[PDB]
Amino acid sequence: MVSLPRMVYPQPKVLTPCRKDVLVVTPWLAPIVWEGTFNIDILNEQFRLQNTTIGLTVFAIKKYVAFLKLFLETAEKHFMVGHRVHYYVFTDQPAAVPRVTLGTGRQLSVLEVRAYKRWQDVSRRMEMISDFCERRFLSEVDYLVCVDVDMEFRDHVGVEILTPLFGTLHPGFYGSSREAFTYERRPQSQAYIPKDEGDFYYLGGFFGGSVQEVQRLTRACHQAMMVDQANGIEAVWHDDSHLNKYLLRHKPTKVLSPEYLWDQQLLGWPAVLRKLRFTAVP
Repeated sequence: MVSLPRMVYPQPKVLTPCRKDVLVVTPWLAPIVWEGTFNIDILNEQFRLQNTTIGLTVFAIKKYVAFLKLFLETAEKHFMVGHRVHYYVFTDQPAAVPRVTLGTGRQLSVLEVRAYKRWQDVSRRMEMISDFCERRFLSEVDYLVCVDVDMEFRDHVGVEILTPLFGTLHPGFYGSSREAFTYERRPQSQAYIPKDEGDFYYLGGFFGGSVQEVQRLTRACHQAMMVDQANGIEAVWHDDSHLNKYLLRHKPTKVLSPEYLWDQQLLGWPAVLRKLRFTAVP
């Protein structure tokens, strides 16, 4: 890691917090990323000096192919602009992937997959990431970001998210007590979390990390789903139950605020959200 250049920016103020209305660091000292916590100029330099490549994965099966055009057009405007980006679009319909114009240093790969009926079959989602694609991802990108396709970017989503392992706060539960979280509560499931455990409720629509960490996570969740299946049990919220168990026991190195996964139709635009970056599409 070579030196940063001279840069002129406002001095950070030790006795003035950036945000006093929200928690900006976890008890395991991982930053919680809200608008006003970061200087993007500094972070962009740090990441550009490493020639960072970010992989973005989306599964668009059956009718979900319809969401690709807005998803990708808005990612071009808002997602890691200035950095190398590789989109990985997993789909049962290669021909229905729209031809979207990409900025320089950005590429898109279409990966054909079979469509499956049962939700357990559906989740090569945890499979696909680690198995057919593991070597390719290690060769092609530095970080992997895994998102839902029925979304659009509306504001900056950049290198402030990048870290070995990140999850995103469920926008419906960020103010909730742990008792209210919809974790898997049956002890017979591998995703089980009791009422007196839990940091946050993470939503599986936006997670990521280094390739290695994302692979570990996906390998672990896949194995846990397989064990539940053999025991005749399905976790209450499927992928997200297992994701929450994983991130309980392997703390993320950054947590993203609900700015990064929002639904404006369901939740409005509260004062605590200064920006709505990645949102559900009505």
